[PDB]
Amino acid sequence: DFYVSDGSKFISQDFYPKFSWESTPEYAMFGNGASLLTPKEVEKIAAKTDFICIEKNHAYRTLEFAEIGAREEIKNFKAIKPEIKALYYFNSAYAWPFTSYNKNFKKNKIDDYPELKKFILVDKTTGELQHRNNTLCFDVLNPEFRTWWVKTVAQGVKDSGADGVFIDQMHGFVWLRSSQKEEVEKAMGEMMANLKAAIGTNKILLGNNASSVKDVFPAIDAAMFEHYNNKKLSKENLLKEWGDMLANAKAGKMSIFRIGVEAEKEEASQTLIKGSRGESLEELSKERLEYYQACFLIGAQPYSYFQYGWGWRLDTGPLVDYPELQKPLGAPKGAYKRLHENGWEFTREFEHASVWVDTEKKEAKIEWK
Repeated sequence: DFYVSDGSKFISQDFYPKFSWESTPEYAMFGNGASLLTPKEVEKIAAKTDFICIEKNHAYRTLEFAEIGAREEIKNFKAIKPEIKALYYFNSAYAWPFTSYNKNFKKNKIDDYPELKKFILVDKTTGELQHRNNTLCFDVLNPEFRTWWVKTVAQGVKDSGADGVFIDQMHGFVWLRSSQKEEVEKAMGEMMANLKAAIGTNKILLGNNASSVKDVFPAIDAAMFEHYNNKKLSKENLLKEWGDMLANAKAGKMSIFRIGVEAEKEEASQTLIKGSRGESLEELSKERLEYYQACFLIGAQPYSYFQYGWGWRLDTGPLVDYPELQKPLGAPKGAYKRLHENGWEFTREFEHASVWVDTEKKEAKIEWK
């Protein structure tokens, strides 16, 4: 059903990804800086999802540039599953130097490209470029950067053949110029609208954490809830996000409800390193799947999708067998119910499942029919 949880109907556009309530709708987003996906790995992802996104550095160590890695996976996935949608990635804020477009944003090259260096925020006290681990910061207030950036994102979508682009970061480093908050907010909304215009009319623009970003919302076809800290996972914020998923639905937009269990900062993953940390995170994702699956299902709308794992890499979720995500679900039988008044237990029913979740005590049961 295209029915929204308030009885209104969803009106998809022709260029949206495939959607069905047959099992839990899934979005996969991943990269491996080391290499491209093997034959069998493309098959595993493709049988899991009709809607995927290639990450910021994919295969750039072996194909030189991340948009080439993207291009390889668009080709590979479209070959086996023609109806799949594959999104490119680009950050509006951090000048990650993994594409050809951003290759000069490093300490060794940037002084050789003064025209690109003027796009970056400078520390006023030292006169040095601001950075985070030597990754530089775009300045959305600079109109010349915004023009470059839109043209640059369009280039990467066109070269990779992707069906759209995931745009990461909405904040424009407002904390570095908080007196100019309203200007930054407006400038980022203007960037995103100009990008939507420059992109082909069949391209999906996904704004990360943009569902409530007032100036960016009108530009995007899709938004992600990234759940990157415990505040985003709080019982109060989840309640709000189910409301935001409804509003996204009513506006004709797609929602990605993303959970990575590394954001829990659980105690089991305390002082662990390398593969031992990955083993613990995998085992936590398995133990937590029913809870987080239930959290998505309480707010799920048409053209909303679930992404699960413990990171952003090929090896942190996309290749993991979560059999509950393959169980028959069916169309929701209306909107979730708040069990109580003031309590944090919520239920909802689907054709082939019953869902209960307690977002205070962090418990769930999905009864499969």
